[PDB]
Amino acid sequence: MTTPSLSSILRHTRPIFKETLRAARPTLQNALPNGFRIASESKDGDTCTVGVWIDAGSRWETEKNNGVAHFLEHMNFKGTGKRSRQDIEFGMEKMGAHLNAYTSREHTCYYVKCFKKDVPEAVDILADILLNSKRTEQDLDAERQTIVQEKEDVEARIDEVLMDHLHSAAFEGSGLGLSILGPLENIQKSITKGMIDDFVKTHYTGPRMALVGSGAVDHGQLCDLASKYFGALPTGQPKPSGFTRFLGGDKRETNQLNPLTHVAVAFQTPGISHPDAIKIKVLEQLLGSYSRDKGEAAYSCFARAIVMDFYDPKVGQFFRPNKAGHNPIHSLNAFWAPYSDVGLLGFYAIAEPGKSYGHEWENILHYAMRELIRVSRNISEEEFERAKNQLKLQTMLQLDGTTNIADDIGRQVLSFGARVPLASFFEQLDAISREDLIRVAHEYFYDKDPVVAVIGDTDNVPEYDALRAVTYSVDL
Amino acid sequence: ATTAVSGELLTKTPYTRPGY
Amino acid sequence: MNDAPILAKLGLSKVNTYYFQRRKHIFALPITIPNFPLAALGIFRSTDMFEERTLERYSRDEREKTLGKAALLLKEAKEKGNYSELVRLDPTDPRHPYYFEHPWQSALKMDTVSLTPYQQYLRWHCLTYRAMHEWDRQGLLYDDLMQPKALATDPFLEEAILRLPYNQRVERERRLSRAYDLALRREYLPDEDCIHPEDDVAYLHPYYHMVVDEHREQHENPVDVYSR
Amino acid sequence: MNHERPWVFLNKVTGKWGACGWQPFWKATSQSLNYIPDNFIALRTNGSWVRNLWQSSKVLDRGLNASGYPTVGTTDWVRIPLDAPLEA
Amino acid sequence: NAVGGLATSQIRDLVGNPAKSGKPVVKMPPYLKPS
Repeated sequence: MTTPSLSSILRHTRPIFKETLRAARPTLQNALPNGFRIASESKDGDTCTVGVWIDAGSRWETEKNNGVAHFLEHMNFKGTGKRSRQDIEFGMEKMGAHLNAYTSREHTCYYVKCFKKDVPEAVDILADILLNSKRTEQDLDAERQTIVQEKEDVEARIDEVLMDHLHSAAFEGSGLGLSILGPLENIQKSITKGMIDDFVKTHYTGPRMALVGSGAVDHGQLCDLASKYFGALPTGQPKPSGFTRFLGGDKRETNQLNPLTHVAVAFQTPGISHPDAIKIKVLEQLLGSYSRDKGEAAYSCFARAIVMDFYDPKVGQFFRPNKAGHNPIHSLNAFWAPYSDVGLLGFYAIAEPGKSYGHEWENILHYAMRELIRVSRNISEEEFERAKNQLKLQTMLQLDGTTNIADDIGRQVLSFGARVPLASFFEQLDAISREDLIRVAHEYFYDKDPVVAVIGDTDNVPEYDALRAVTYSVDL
Repeated sequence: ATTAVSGELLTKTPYTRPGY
Repeated sequence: MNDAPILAKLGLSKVNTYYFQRRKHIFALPITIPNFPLAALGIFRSTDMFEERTLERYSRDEREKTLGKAALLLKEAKEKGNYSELVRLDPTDPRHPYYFEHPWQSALKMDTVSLTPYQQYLRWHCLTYRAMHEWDRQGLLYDDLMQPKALATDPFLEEAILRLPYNQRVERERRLSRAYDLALRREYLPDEDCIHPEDDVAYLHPYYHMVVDEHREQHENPVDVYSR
Repeated sequence: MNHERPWVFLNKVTGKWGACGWQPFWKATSQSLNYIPDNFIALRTNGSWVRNLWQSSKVLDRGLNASGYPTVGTTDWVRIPLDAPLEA
Repeated sequence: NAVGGLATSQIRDLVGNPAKSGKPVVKMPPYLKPS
């Protein structure tokens, strides 16, 4: 390597962050006397996304009907009293559109992307499937095998299996810690028409449903259609308000034949509607993310602390140098999963298992927990500013396209009761204090019980007890 | 639990675990 | 025994070889310590009739039995042409020449008319002594407790484990881990999950015996007297 | 300091409303001559919430169907924000 | 039934649903049948 490196001698120019704030049309919202909500954000264009967001996921199941939400999702597409499955598909095809159904732990949505001239027909089909769909036993028995195949397919996604493990470990004894699809024995035998009908009756109520429109749409037309179709929904009982206890612990799946090891460590945080929501988001952006293509170019104190020990020569006075052959980290990502009651804030690390009985994962978790303690004690102003700017950009990056905007509108309407204007959100983001952020970090990280999920060669990943002993330091 | 020569599994004879 | 009819037609005994066990020597040599001095000689012996008795495999009678069963298999293969199949039988198949059965796998359905009073005592002893140890309540087979050691390892045993099919190896390991978890609390499986004596199959003894024979092969056909 | 902007409680079954907010307070001592306190109840605002409350009083007392607003725990009270005037 | 001259549904049933090949079946030794 005879070529010199002038970057070590030169004076480099630092780019600075300067945000762009385009004023979007305000999100209008109305509510029928039934309580069904109607939210709409209009923008110049030729295509619009129209959907229904429902506030009933798999969070409300007691292991006797686990997966009934997904069964219901599959059953809504099998025909209604008026139309058949062939008729619904024909209507969608004539409109040249696709009807997408998505089911999560605390939200479901059925949405259609169409032209502005197909809005009434799309809303008609949505109401038809949601309200008037007949769910007979025969069809229920004809979808069991397709759902079994879907279960077997989703069991093969390592990231999804890892997050399911994390939730099963964290929330045991409540539906929030159950898998979306449910046990195989439940898919094949237990779930029944009675369970599906009970779920629909209990959770598809007026005040827990919203009709969302994004793009070239008319709010008045949407309101008229919503009154026409969704005005008869019952004002059923309120959303259940129970206590979901967080259980620190570990869920470790051993598979020594896997090429990569996935380790997620999470801590309990308050819900999404807590005033600490923005501070937790800023913390998530403070920990940052790292990908292997960056090498040593990690922009956060966290990822960097975990990466530079595989480039450090580790020369000591009385010991031989111990430098890693290569950097084994595939990726590091900070995540926050919130829910109306609770939350999981943590990191997700993917790296090679390494030599058996090595020290790679010991070092990774050592430095990860040290950085958590450090941010609990002190945070620098420059990194605070970096985190806030990155939160601004990340919040803006999620609003690409009418479908994404509609998804954001629906989720915020179901969670906070109304969409928070971006400016308003940003107004609350420049009022955060470094001391407040430090207090939030110390409240939930220091000397707390974490939940760990591991998939891969658990021969090298430290066990829970050790991990519980590194959330605090003797010096403090 | 092993098969017979014909390959079919026979029924296990009645058995009461010996007492103390 | 499930093998008995075959043994019936080869002129052998339908009774387990667990009976007929006898002491032929006074001194047990080579003397092995850490026995106490007199015990180190082996004049007085204490046995519970559940020893391995591996060194009794070096006999002409056992080889004759094995080759008789193998000749039956080869004759069937010649008649039918399914050689492959007949040489790939699971060693738990009664037609496999190295088929082995624990004494309790047939103690409940034994003939018991040809048995000496001592052999009837042996049968009752086999059943009750199996009951005493309570490895049937741990959801475990006897051959699961044949495990190698870090030092002074039983060489044959290790090979006997590597010859097991992958699924049977994994099931053995899973049973051992479940028994470990149970033993943490000294807990047993539900009474309906107790292992019936006829279900306590000797799935590793055939592999053990095959390995022993294969290891002795080269000794009896030496390249030279002073050869490794 | 950064707390919630003032809101309006409204009880449904009783049909009775009322403003509310977070009042900071500190131990009394000498004041400062060169300082007129800023907006502390509604931080970082031009104090329009008073105008919104005054305008919305007629709407609320007349009877408002607030089924589209979040509740407060398991009680019969719902929160109406005073960011913008209430017309419904 | 025909969307722009195409019997799409029919085509779907003939094209859109390939068979899925699952894990090979392991023959169970008779001594492992007990649960």
